[PDB]
Order: sequence, then C-alpha cells, then structure tokens
Amino acid sequence: PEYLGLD
Amino acid sequence: VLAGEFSDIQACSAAWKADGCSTVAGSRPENVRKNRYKDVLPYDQTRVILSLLQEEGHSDYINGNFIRGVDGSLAYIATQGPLPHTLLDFWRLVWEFGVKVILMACREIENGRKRCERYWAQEQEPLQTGLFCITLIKEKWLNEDIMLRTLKVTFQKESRSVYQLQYMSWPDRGVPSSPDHMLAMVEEARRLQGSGPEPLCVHSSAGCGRTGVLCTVDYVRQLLLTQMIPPDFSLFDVVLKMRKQRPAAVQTEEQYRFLYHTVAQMFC
Repeated sequence: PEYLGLD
Repeated sequence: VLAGEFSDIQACSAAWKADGCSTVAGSRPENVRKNRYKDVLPYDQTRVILSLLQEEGHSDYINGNFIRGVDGSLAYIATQGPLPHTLLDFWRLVWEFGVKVILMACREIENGRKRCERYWAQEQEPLQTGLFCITLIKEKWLNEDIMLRTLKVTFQKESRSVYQLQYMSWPDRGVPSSPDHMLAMVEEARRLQGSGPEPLCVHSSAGCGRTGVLCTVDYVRQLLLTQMIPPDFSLFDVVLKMRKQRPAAVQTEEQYRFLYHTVAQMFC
C-alpha cells in the first residue's frame, strides 16, 4: 500500500 | 554530480517533512480512504480545494496539488490516478478549474495491480459519475505510445470538450519508452490547451514521479518558448520547487538524469 518505499 | 544533486534534493524534502510542508487535510479520518497510497498525501499549502457542489455537503478533498508555471500562474494540477470512489471528485476538479487537457502517464494496470481507474469514454459507452455524463466523441493515436481521446463532459445542463492524452509505456520510477513521443505529448497538449489560463491536469498512479517529469518538461519548454532564460537558471532549483509543491515530483535519480538530458537537448 506504499508507493515511495525505495524513495 | 547529478547523483549528488538529486541526493541533495532528497535531503531538502526530508528536512521539510521534519520541519513541518504539512498534510493535515489528507490525514483527516474523512479523507484517508481517498488516498491511493498511504505514503503519498498532498501538502496543505498547495493542495487542490474543491468547492463544486459545496452547498450539497461534498468534501473539498482530492489527493492533488497545484504547481506554478513559468509565469507564476497555477499552470498544473498534479494528482493521483482516481479510485473507484474518487472518480466523481476527479471530475469535480476538472470541471471547477476549467481543465481542457488531461495528461495521463500511467496505465490502468501495472505490475498486475490496479493503478488507475478508467475515468473516460468509451465508444458507444458513456460514463456517468454522479451528475457528470462523459461521452467519447472520438479517439485516435497521436503516435504508437499515446492515445488522444476527445471527450464530451456534461454537468448541470452545460457541455464542454475535454481532451485526454494517455502515455502507454512509461513505468513508474523510470523513463518513457520513447523520449520523442513524450515531447510530442507535451507539444500536442499545448496545441489543444491553446491560449487560456486554465491549468493542465497531469496524473500518474500516485501523481509523483511520472507526473513531475511531465510538468517539469513542459515548464522548461514553456520557458524556452516564451521567456528569457535567467542567467542563473538551474534545473536543481526547478525540481526542488516542484517537490515543494507536490511530494516526490521527480521521484528518482533515473528520472532526474532523464530530465537533465531532455532539458539540455531542448536548449540544444
């Protein structure tokens, strides 16, 4: 449910 | 160098969040379900506030932010790909602000997951969202990577034309399959937009990376076509200001590098 995990 | 610059950009974003770029509206219990992703909320300071149907008690909330253009006007709306239950809010946004062109940088399905709801069309298949009636007037390919749909939108006895351009092959976190086709997208958006102060509506799935790349490319193209370049013009400054208005506008080092090469090419 996250989009900015790696950012 | 570019990797150092982008890292500096991320440090500043981190600092803004620690300092308190606020996100109160997006965090309201009445609004949480209207966010596609728990980690992407619009900044209060630049968020899009919906007053259409206010009198009926409709909420002002949509996950989206205004981004200022070269002339300092509110030139873009950067927003997420609408959810099944925020399609009506998406259209409220398009209608309230007199949007003529919508740029979509994502697909409905990516990596097997649903990333954006269809809010348009289709052929002989009108879409009713609340008091809005959307009809497909015509569609065609601008080029192999981009569909151009001409929509008729009807609300409270009034009818408008709205154009949608959808880029088919640009993955999140990355760059478009065809950089020339992206520029053709922006060029055609501007032709359809014509003169007129209405903002372009730009969205991806989250309304971050691909959305910010598009806005930035248009921003610099507009600068190149309409104004004298400041003698201290800096892509670092531009992207930083973008991120200050919409979270993770330009999400990735890869995209930042893409931006630099594209901008240098545009300058020539």
